Amino acid sequence: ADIYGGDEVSALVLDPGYCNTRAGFAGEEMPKQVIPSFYGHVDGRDLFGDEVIVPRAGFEVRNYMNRDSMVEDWDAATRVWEYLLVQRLQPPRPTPASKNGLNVKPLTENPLLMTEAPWNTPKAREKAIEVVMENWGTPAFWLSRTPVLAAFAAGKATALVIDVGGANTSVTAIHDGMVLKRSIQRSPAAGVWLSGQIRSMWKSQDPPVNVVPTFMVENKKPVEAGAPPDCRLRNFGFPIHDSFRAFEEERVLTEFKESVVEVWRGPGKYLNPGNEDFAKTQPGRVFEFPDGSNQMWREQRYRVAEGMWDETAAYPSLNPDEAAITKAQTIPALIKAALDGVDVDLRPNLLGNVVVTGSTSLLNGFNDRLNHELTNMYPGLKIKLHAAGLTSERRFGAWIGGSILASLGTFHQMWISRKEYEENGAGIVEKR
Amino acid sequence: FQSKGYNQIYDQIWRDLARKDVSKVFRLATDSYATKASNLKKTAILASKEAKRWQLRTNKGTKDLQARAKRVMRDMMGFWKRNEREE
Amino acid sequence: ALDRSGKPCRKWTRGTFQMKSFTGVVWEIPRWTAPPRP
Amino acid sequence: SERVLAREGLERTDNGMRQTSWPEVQPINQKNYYTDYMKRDDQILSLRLQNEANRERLVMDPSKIIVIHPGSQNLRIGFASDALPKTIPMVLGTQYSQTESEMHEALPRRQFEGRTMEQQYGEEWVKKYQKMCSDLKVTMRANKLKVLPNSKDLVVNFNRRTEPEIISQHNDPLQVEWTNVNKAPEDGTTQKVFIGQQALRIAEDSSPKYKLWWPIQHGWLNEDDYPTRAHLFDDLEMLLDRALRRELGLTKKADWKQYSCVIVIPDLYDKRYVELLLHLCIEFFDLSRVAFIQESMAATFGAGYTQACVVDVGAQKTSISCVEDGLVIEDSRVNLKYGGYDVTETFIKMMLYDNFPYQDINLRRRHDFLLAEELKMKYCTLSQANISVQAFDFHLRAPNQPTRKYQFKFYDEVILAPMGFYDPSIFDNSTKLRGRRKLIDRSYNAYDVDMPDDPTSSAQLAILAMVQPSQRSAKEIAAERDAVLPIAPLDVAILTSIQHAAKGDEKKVRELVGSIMVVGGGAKIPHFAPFLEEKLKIRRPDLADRILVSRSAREMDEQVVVWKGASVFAKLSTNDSWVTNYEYKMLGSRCIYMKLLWHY
Amino acid sequence: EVAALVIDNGSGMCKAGFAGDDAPRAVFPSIVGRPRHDSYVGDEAQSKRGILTLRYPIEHGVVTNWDDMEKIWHHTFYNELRVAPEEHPVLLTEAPINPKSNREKMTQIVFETFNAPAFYVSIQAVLSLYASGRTTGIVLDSGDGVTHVVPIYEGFSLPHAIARLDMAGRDLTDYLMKILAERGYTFSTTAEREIVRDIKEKLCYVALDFEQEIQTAAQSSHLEKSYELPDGQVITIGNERFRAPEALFQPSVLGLESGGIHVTTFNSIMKCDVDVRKDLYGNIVMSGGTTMYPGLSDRMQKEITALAPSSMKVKIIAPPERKYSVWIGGSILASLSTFQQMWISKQEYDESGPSIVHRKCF
Ligand SMILES: Nc1ncnc2c1ncn2[C@@H]1O[C@H](COP(=O)(O)OP(=O)(O)OP(O)(O)=S)[C@@H](O)[C@H]1O
Ligand SMILES: Nc1ncnc2c1ncn2[C@@H]1O[C@H](COP(=O)(O)OP(=O)(O)OP(O)(O)=S)[C@@H](O)[C@H]1O
Ligand SMILES: Nc1ncnc2c1ncn2[C@@H]1O[C@H](COP(=O)(O)OP(=O)(O)OP(O)(O)=S)[C@@H](O)[C@H]1O
Ligand SMILES: [Mg+2]
Ligand SMILES: [Mg+2]
Ligand SMILES: [Mg+2]
Repeated sequence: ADIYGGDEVSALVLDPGYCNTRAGFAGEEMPKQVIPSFYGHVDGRDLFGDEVIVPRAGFEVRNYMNRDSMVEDWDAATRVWEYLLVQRLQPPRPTPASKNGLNVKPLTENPLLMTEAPWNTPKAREKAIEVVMENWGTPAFWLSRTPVLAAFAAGKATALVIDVGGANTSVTAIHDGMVLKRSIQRSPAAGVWLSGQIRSMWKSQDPPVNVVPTFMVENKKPVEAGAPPDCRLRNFGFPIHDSFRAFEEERVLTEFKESVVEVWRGPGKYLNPGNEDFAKTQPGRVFEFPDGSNQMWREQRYRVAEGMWDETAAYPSLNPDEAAITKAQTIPALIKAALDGVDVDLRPNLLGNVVVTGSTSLLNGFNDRLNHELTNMYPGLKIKLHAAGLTSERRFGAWIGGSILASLGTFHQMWISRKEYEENGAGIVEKR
Repeated sequence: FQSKGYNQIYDQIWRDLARKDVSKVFRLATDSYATKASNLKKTAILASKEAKRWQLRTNKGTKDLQARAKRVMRDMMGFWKRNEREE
Repeated sequence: ALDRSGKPCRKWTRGTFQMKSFTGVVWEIPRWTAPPRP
Repeated sequence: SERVLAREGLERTDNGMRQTSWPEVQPINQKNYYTDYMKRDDQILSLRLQNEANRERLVMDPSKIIVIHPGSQNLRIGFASDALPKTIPMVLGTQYSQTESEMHEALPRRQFEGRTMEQQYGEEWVKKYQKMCSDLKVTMRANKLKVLPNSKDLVVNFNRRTEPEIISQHNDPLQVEWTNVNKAPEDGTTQKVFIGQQALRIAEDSSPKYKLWWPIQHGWLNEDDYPTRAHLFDDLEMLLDRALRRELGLTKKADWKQYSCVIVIPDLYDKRYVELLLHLCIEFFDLSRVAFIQESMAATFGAGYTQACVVDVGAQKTSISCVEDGLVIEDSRVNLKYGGYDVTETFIKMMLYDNFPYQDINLRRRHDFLLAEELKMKYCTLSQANISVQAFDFHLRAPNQPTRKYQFKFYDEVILAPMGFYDPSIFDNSTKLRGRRKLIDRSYNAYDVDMPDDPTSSAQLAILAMVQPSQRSAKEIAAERDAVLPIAPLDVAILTSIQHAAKGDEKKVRELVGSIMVVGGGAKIPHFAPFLEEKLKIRRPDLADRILVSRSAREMDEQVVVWKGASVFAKLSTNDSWVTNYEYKMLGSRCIYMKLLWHY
Repeated sequence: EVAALVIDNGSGMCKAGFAGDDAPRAVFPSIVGRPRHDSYVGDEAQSKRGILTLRYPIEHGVVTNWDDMEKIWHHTFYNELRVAPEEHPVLLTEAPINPKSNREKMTQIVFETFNAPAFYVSIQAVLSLYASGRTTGIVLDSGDGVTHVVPIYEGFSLPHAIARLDMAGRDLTDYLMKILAERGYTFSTTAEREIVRDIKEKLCYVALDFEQEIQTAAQSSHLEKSYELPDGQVITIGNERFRAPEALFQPSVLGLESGGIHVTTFNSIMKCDVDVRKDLYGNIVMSGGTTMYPGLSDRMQKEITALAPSSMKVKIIAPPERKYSVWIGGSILASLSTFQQMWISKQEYDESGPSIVHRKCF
């Protein structure tokens, strides 16, 4: 032939999650578009992007994902994915000449690779291809599991994937690029739960600590540790919605997690007889709220993280409905329960290839604790840990795996075609 | 679809894809990213030096500026030698 | 070096490329194409 | 197996693709590199446009060049073709809730209803006035002049035992004209604002109420009196707009694009003030070109001197600089925050202490300010032989109140207020530094936003070290110096400025000391140049054979030598220092660096 | 050897000139005209507007008609710069996060329509950073059509952290016309838009405390500056002088639901890696024409200091040349000897086609 260029297939890679949704082209080291899964609603209008959430009279904040990490609202999901894949990632249309002030289907070129949670039920998978083929004129589709992509993001065929997200923590064994369905184990003890631990720990302090989000503060002056804040608040004609207020407080909690909170990495559990007493003698870490309020954090820094390793250590939920985590839902329990679901021959292979993923896994000391716990519970095996990702940036794991996968030449025989769908209607069940 | 033949092909494609292709393309991508980041960093070091260099004082610059200043001052002495002689 | 003495490049155009699934179904992806160079 | 899979139609395939589309970036070689950026003058917009202009010339009208010399009491303005500048007070009157007199404590400063005069004037000041009196007596006794022991007693007793005479409205020899603030303007503009002499002659109790704004004080932007940077910039713009309309008669603004401008700046300039002036001229006035010359350079160009030590004594600033080979000697620059205005306030305070009749005088009140300037111009003198108990009178004329005549006597207040230039602790220095960076920050490098870019000199640091002996960053060192007000005796300032100019070369000290030139209105006190030469000669007896101080040059007024020099700089053909309108629209303040005739 | 051309197209103004120069040779409006019932570009099209339909081919920084865009490049080479592209390498610029299809489409036009011997595409914000004399920072780039915030670490932008306030220079002209109509002047015509643009670029400024300038504007003879129309009649604008640019910091006043430029800058820093953020606050760089309002940097230093922690050392960099920082960064790049081994050669285009631009231009 000799008629063709370097052009082969430009695939779109889509990765929806309870906190974040990420979109981009395959063959690229990071997603172009990353937006909250929380979206604004005002006056029938839906508003997407961290930049469009701003105090207004009608403003209410919603999510199109449930805490099962699955789509709850396919209407809203279609509007969010239209925004990312069509408005942000394709060419625009021009404005009319009458409106410029001087004079007085959309995805037909790009097949779509979509990421699902490993416990995603078949009715949901059927609705994903139904929604994708009907709305967008996509040529071809693929639907893959978060753990497989995280293992390919670490450059691994066979791996044990620990995936500590927002809504869920998961453990799963991948072998020869496929999920061992008996190995899947899941837990609420993840990032959203860690925010509830922090909120609880703040309301338990001797003088209570009150979070007030940045949007409510006009101007602030620096003050000494433990002093009341020199600060002046905004006021609004309208009452602020509880959902908006909550979404804006979660930015402050995420800044507390990335900078104060530390996993106890030391010898044995944090509640062993010497450990908490020693923790109080260490230097702390300082933190400022948007109000200017300022304090040094010593041992509470450790105690908020410990609950996902030891169910005894956890603070009570401030929500009286959200039941306490059980021994079976801790990370060491999920690991033991996951490898007990696998052939004894594979265990040394899997534990030599531990792959860690999910933004909650970025806490100070997390890998050090995980390594120690694996080493003590499987003695006499070589344990080694791998980051998902090409770079020191580890917030995207599954998305980079999709990017590598959809760029392999051998993969292009896998896509479900438009024609292949039109002949069958539920091709997914048998093609994955 | 529901047969040992189909299952064998699907599994054999994924085994080769996972073991051979994913391992090669991850090494190529990680090296490629390190080259891209290195290329860009060193370029930005050159371009940022150029943007500032017009400010650096030099032997040539100072002598040319002493020469500009001395010509203007000799033209002011000329000006008076005409007007103070013609008035 | 740079150019010979101007002289045009070969034209590229959005064509279509037939490609095949492992289950034998054939589908078309848009792709850049050029006429064969002598 | 295989043929049963093929019979079912199942077959694994390359699709003719490469192993991967993932991009393989080659490493750039960065060794042995060179650059082509701004290597040739044709690549620099400023210099290209100058070369184009020089060609267009070879292959300008003085009446089209405005010459501006702003100041803290007086603005001097004219066309370069003019023999002399138009001079007006650099002040602006606008409508406001309050007058300048209502907002602040009276001047000179007195602790009213204090226990005693020693508190009312302040004990340190009273001790210093008594020291200066005793030193003057010893000095003029050594010179064998007359000193009657009761000289101060005659003055104090007469002033204490004397009262004013009210004069009938028509029997007054000079009926005052106050500015009619109600009158519609006729200068192609509508806002009822007044500039210069018209603003000073607004009655304190006009029907709409006016405040006077002085946008420059102590020789820098008067940030203290303004609430915002926007208000200060809007007023220096408004003052110069009205000066072009009202002093130069340039009534049609659309025609201003055909004029160029020469601006005189201080030798220790603030880069923010230079960049404000260039922005006024090119963005608000739309002039064709602007050029800058430093006060000391312009002074020598007025004279026709190749090499000189220039002392410029003004209302609110005194500056010393040496100049040589077309450049101000960058290390020699000294800049002291006193002038002839201090002499007015010190004279009024010394006389008030000596029971001067009009105890209610307040130099924040416009008629009292004009009276104090007039008194100071008549009587203050550094010729010691003129001194005896002297008797005189003045007319207090005040709005909507009948003219009062005061007889008064004085003895030595007339010499001791000037002699403050050799002990400047007698001047009220207490508030001069208030507001110094309140609205407008220090100049920092365009790129390296931590490093201060305002000029410095060895001599001005040597002066600050006399006031206050002075790892810290460049901002900490700068902020530490900004806290010290530069005050030194004028004889010490001159000899330190010259010592830094010569860098220890005795032969350049001898040349510069024989070349001292005095200018500015504060120097216009009688016998000032002879007095300064005597003071230098007793401080350096080794140089007494060669110290030579001169007032003005080529028979000009001390107040216009600098403007005459600026107007010659406009005219002479070798001056390529012009920043054109278009350069500035492209590159802003950056073109100053390209075009000025010193390292900006 | 000959210099590359550097071309910086924009929703408002095209800039063009030779690599190694410190400023463009040519600047003209990105306007094309066709007969209502031959074609014209820039101020010739503005002049003849009575018989033309006038269009902007670039919208919010993205090319939206390639027919009109090709006329603008044709004008730039043959009428503005007076050079044949066949002799010179060409550096073009592109808006942050613009579509991959458009990078291919411009790559085709330089090789197939102009026969450029060699070519490159570069991200505007990164050029502006090189001009500002640093390798790491965050660029607020605000022009006629769009305002972007772009984090950059050691010469590499961070596209997931790029935020885009969809409001800039034109929106403030339309707002200034609306509030001058509320003061009783008449403004609703294209000639009148060019008048009001000239008012905005002279009389407008950014208040350091907006509620206190509203409080004090009630009486000030200093505030009420005035302006003479081409007709010779005179208009006088007061609180409108600082109300117009306040729409950058409070887009609510302009009737759109978004964070202002100070909040969007804070948000972009807070999408980056924690170890990077100190270096972003210490290097906030301002670029583009809409950043030229007096007092803007001083308000940015105050506004970002209110959001940021008390431990952070916020610095705003706004150099004098900042309306042309994108062009200047282009000129510097395209004048490095290293550029010869960074461009797409027309041999690579012959073998690889339009998609070569993704392999070679980052
Ligand atoms: N650097 C950080 N350190 C610790 N926690 C972080 C950090 N950055 C973000 N988080 C938390 O990470 C959680 C989100 O993690 P993600 O990996 O984005 O979750 P996600 O992928 O949307 O969640 P799922 O589980 O896939 S539905 C939130 O609860 C954040 O508060
Ligand atoms: N005949 C005179 N006798 C005594 N003092 C005089 C005389 N004429 C003017 N002055 C004083 O000169 C001072 C004004 O000097 P100028 O040089 O005009 O000041 P200025 O330039 O506004 O001050 P700078 O240089 O900007 S600080 C005033 O304080 C006057 O009182
Ligand atoms: N001095 C100034 N003060 C205020 N606004 C100005 C000034 N100069 C130009 N502008 C405005 O800046 C805008 C043009 O800015 P540019 O950055 O050149 O536009 P551009 O490059 O076309 O814009 P984009 O962002 O690239 S679409 C117009 O709205 C002008 O009115
Ligand atoms: Mg996740
Ligand atoms: Mg003066
Ligand atoms: Mg632009």
